[PDB]
Amino acid sequence: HKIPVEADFLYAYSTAPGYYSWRNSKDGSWFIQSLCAMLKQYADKLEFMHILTRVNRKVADEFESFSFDATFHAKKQIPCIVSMLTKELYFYHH
Amino acid sequence: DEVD
Amino acid sequence: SGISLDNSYKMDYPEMGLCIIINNKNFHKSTGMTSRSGTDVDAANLRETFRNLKYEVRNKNDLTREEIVELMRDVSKEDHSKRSSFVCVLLSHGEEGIIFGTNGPVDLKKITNFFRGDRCRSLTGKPKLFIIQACRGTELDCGIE
Ligand code: NA
Ligand code: NA
Ligand code: NA
Ligand code: NA
Ligand code: NA
Ligand code: NA
Ligand code: NA
Ligand code: NA
Ligand code: NA
Ligand code: NA
Ligand code: NA
Repeated sequence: HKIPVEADFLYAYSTAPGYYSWRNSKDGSWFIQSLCAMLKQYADKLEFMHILTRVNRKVADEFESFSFDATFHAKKQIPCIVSMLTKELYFYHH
Repeated sequence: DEVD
Repeated sequence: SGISLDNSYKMDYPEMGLCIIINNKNFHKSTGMTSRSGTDVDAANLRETFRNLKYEVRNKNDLTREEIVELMRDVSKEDHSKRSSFVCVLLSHGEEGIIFGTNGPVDLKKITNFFRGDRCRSLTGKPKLFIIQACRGTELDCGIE
């Protein structure tokens, strides 16, 4: 049997197709902040797609842009999990 | 908040 | 032995694998791209987080498009036989399908193609994770209460 050359990739994008992605100059980016927090809390507990779903929720719920420019103010973000994986991924074993 |  | 299931990736190789972090903060003036204030906080957070997951983290700062491509090529030509997985984190400006080197853009497909199942045989069948903090265009999500 062969496997597809594109199989077993996972693309954890910070934002949906076509959209800006937000970075705070003091705190870091919304997505990376949230990704690291969820990996620290759940990497010994949850499968990777479920960790990334918690990241989606955290970015969606806990962040909103603040800008003096009305065009860029009060904006929201959703990340975008793109999986060509063929198995569940746990960072722990045994 | 800045954009990338 | 008893009944066996094959639903999860083998993650008990001797090494978890590499975590390559490309942290592009300062861009060549002629590109017109702004400095990505705050990205060092991200790069430090990622280094610590993947360290505690037992990845071999390599942090790279302010790489040109040529340096990004050569780094990816070289990493894809290492022997990953003893590694469970591969992780690459890209922190930069971007557009849909594109990440910026400090002097201009790189197609994301060019980067990930090095790790195709037919081009990196010691990662065939192993998870290859690309974590991308970059814009994918210029739309803004207005949200809804
Ligand atoms: Na994601
Ligand atoms: Na992104
Ligand atoms: Na973000
Ligand atoms: Na996510
Ligand atoms: Na949001
Ligand atoms: Na998956
Ligand atoms: Na960043
Ligand atoms: Na493949
Ligand atoms: Na491969
Ligand atoms: Na593969
Ligand atoms: Na937005």
